[PDB]
Amino acid sequence: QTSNFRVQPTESIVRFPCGPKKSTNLVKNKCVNFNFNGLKGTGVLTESNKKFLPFQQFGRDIADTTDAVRDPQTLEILDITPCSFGGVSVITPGTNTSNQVAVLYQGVNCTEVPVAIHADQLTPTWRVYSTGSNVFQTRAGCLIGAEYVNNSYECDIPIGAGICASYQTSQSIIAYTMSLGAENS
Amino acid sequence: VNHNAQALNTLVKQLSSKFGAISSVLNDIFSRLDPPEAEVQIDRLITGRLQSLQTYVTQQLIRAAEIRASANLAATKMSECVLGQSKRVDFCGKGYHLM
Amino acid sequence: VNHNAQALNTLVKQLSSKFGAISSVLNDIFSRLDPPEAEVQIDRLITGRL
Amino acid sequence: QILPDPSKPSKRSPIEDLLFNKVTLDLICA
Amino acid sequence: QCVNLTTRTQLPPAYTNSFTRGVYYPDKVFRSSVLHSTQDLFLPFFSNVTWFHVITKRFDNPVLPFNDGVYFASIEKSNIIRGWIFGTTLDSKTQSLLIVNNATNVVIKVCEFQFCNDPFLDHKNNKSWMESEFRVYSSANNCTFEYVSQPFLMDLEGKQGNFKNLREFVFKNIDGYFKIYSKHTPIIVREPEDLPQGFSALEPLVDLPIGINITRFQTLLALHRSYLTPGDSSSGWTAGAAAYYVGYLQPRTFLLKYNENGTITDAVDCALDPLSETKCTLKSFTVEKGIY
Ligand SMILES: *[C@@H]1O[C@H](CO)[C@@H](O)[C@H](O)[C@H]1NC(C)=O
Ligand SMILES: *[C@@H]1O[C@H](CO)[C@@H](O)[C@H](O)[C@H]1NC(C)=O
Ligand SMILES: *[C@@H]1O[C@H](CO)[C@@H](O)[C@H](O)[C@H]1NC(C)=O
Ligand SMILES: *[C@@H]1O[C@H](CO)[C@@H](O)[C@H](O)[C@H]1NC(C)=O
Repeated sequence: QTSNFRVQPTESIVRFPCGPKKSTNLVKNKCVNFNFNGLKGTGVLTESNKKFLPFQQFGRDIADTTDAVRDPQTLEILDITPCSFGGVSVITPGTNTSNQVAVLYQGVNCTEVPVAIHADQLTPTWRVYSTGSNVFQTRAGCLIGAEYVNNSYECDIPIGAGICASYQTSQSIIAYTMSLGAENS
Repeated sequence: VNHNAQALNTLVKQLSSKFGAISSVLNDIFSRLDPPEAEVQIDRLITGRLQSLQTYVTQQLIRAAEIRASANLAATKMSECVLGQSKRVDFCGKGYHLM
Repeated sequence: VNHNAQALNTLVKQLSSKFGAISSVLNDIFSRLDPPEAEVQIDRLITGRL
Repeated sequence: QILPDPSKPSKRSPIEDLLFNKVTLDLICA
Repeated sequence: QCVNLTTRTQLPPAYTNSFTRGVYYPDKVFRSSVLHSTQDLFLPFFSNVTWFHVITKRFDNPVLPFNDGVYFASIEKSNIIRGWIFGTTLDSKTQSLLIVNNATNVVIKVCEFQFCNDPFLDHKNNKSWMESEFRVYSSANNCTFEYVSQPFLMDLEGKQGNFKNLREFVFKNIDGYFKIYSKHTPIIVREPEDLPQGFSALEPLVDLPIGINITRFQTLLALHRSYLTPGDSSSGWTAGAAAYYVGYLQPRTFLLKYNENGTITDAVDCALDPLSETKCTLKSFTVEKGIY
């Protein structure tokens, strides 16, 4: 494990209810920074259908975290889903044998992988064409750098949810659905 | 399932505790004050959240030992009651064990 | 019986420990000080007993 | 009642179906 | 200037019971299908709630103290209960607050008014029962705050029929800051004794930063007079059947059941009886068999 996957805000919206000195815009479906009347945070401002009891301005989940905010002048109910949070997991065959790796992102669709790792100088510049091919979507995230086959072998390196991976055959990393044993009657 | 969901809900509900500091929001600590005197408040919050994480992990280790004792018993019962016939009294049910 | 009684005597003799605070009797902190600068020793005692 | 039932898409026995329905597993997103 | 009103009838107070009433929203927050524990100032469940009635002539205008917030309610048909005064001295020596909810404007005034000691609500009513005189105060020396909110509209007719309105009002003072919560609802005609069993939540309406010291309050009526009402401004009046209910708020913990729409539909008082206290410490609305 190397917990790295943090997607980043593209822009900021400091929308105010047709008032104090300014209002910016409303944005949907993308990873943004929001400050609705002093509510600084990072999220995805997708719309919703929650009846919101007109004096109320905030919404909370089970764990008292800010969930749905009304539009302050358009008066429409918008969810907060903070775009963040994966884990990078690294599949290697051992460095004495090869130096090529495969990378698992633990909980995402990787229609939306390619944006960012960002801490100090770790950076998008690996990623901008290393998405490419060899992208396989599992139920344990999605896996980059390994090629799916229809054979069924013994488990060598356990990815998860019934998927294992190995290194063989112009050698490469393969990923397969693991086999339980020899068939018998 | 109830113990696992209960421990996770306890761990996420302990993020709103101040532990004696003035706030539970980090930007309100970095606004409204100055950093050499906010430094002791964020050390108070970091030490409180670290003790919350450590006391989560300790009960997870104790419960994992309990589940491991139960799983070793289930592996013994599968080897001895399912894959064979047992002579041990009340190990595979009440009465003389058939299968 | 010995380990249970010994753990309970350890728990009741840990109520005499200052844990870096100015006293171990609570009214001594709540008298003779202003409560904004008495709150810190109360937080030290509540943490250390906890 | 213990052998697998080939009609259902999850090839489980009827007893395993009742054991799966009686254990009930959003707070997950929070 | 006013003439002091006389022929008042003194009665012992008739009491009743508050049948799970007076639960508001403490916060500005939508919550969905959760159970939240709020420690605030409420009317306790099954509390000992006062009753006054107005038809000599059954004059109920007491000077009531305002200790820590007041539940006020009225089951009513033709808008007789219209106003409130608040304060300590009420005689142009200290700042006094005034709310008047008439058919024209919701008027809030904070000033050193020289109130009449039992104020005139004269209402020289012909076939249109219109207010012709307003002698509640007389003067204003040096004072700041006045405010008018959005009114809602009343008939101002002398109805003697059936009650259908149930007005509910909550008055609070937090950090020099006056909160008015409300619920106005239609009520069925029933036996005219008390408020029935039921539950409803109370959305906030009027929030105001006055910052004065409030000790007592007193209700401003709207008396109606007619050709069956002979007499002067202090003795001769017949109002018709009206009633109001005064309950007092206490620092209590409640357990609130928010619905999927954000309206709380059920509450649990936490120090009433041990079954509800078990429901508090389990954070549930049903309790499985056992010992806790
Ligand atoms: C992942 O992508 C697929 C393809 O569009 C979609 O059906 C699914 O809902 C997505 N899941 C999440 C959690 O985004
Ligand atoms: C091998 O797997 C791919 C993707 O899972 C599938 O499209 C293809 O048809 C499979 N080949 C055979 C021979 O089944
Ligand atoms: C309210 O309190 C008084 C105490 O003087 C008591 O007589 C009365 O019965 C109480 N009301 C109810 C409904 O119990
Ligand atoms: C709110 O209540 C109404 C009527 O009961 C109904 O539409 C639904 O149950 C609730 N939610 C929404 C979003 O309308």
